[PDB]
Amino acid sequence: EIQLTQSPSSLSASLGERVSLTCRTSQEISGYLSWLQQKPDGTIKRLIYDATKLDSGAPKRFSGSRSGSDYSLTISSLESEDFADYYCLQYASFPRTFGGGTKLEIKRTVAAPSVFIFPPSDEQLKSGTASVVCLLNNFYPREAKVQWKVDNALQSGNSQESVTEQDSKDSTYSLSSTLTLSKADYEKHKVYACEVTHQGLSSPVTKSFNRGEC
Amino acid sequence: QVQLLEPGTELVKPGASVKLSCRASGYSFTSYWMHWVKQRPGQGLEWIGLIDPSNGRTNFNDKFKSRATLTVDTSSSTAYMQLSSLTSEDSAVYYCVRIAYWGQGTLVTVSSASTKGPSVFPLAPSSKSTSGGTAALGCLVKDYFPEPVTVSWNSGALTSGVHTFPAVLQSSGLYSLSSVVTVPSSSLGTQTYICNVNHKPSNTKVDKKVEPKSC
Repeated sequence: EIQLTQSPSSLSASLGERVSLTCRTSQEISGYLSWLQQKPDGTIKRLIYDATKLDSGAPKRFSGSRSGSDYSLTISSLESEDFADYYCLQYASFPRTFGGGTKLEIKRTVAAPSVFIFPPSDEQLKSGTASVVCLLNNFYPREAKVQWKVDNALQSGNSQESVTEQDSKDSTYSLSSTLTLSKADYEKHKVYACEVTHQGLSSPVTKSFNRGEC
Repeated sequence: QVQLLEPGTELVKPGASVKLSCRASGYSFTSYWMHWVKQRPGQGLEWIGLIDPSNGRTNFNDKFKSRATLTVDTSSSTAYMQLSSLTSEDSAVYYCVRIAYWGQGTLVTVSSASTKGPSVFPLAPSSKSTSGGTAALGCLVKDYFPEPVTVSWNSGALTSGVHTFPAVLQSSGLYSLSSVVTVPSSSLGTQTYICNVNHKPSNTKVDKKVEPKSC
């Protein structure tokens, strides 16, 4: 299959900034490449086709160009509507193939997360399961490492995390990590801690609570 | 002018099949190839194949050839994609696409899971919350299926500082979501916080007052 290598996969930029996405083809595709935009709401729109032709419904700040096997999409001056996902699509050969995509997010200054930890409710414990929640609030950038330690033993594979979209007003993220344990296991342990590392934190932040206490 | 209409969402069990429809309007149906593209949640786009409505000739991506049937009903300008022997890897937004226009997509969720209302548990401000004058509290909406669940606070009276996280699929096949809000720690004695949880798919309505506990 004809591979499309799209780079970068992720990009943080500010309004007014100029940005270029690129897709490299394994084999000659003769300009048969389109650039697609997928808004946050999921809808997909074609911006450029035949590598350089601007789609009628697309703003002029977008343009395509190709250098040999490199096809690029450039946004002259980023506006708020441009923060989205972008995919290049080739239609030179079959099967049709897409680049891996580029997620464009708003760049802002780093902001350490506010971390909160939540013991399981006695209400939940009555059901045989225990969920411990570690909350990372209003941070930037998105990258954050959360580890669960139960009586200082690193927990693995028993937690799941969720991250909200970048906030519309402050451009921050919030992350939730949930550690699930059987009621039995939960009661076999005392210290529950959630250790957070993030670029805005000069050192790991650990929030904990004791079961054999408050 | 060009319209590509697809169904909303579909829940199917493993091993079952799904027959997605894509109704086109605004142009000559048979004059254009219809493509079907798959997109797993938070994943990239994957081309499944195309069908030439004019003759019925289809062209597939080897990964789907053995399980996907692409048919067309030119009388109703509808292309269909039947995907057989579904497994959880087939849970995705499936789009029908023709040169330049993308359908809004249909979210197909494959799960052996049954309908179930959420258990709503309070995420209480204990001491391990309060970040000075800021406490965090919330509700853990656990073990419900299928998505979605709406959570509001104090009947829409509280919008600021609220973060309702995308749901995660637990290994049990049931979802779980959390809604949290950051509030002045000093308001905990003069203000009541209630998360209003509504899982319309099982019509389970729940109001949980999230009360501070400090032993």
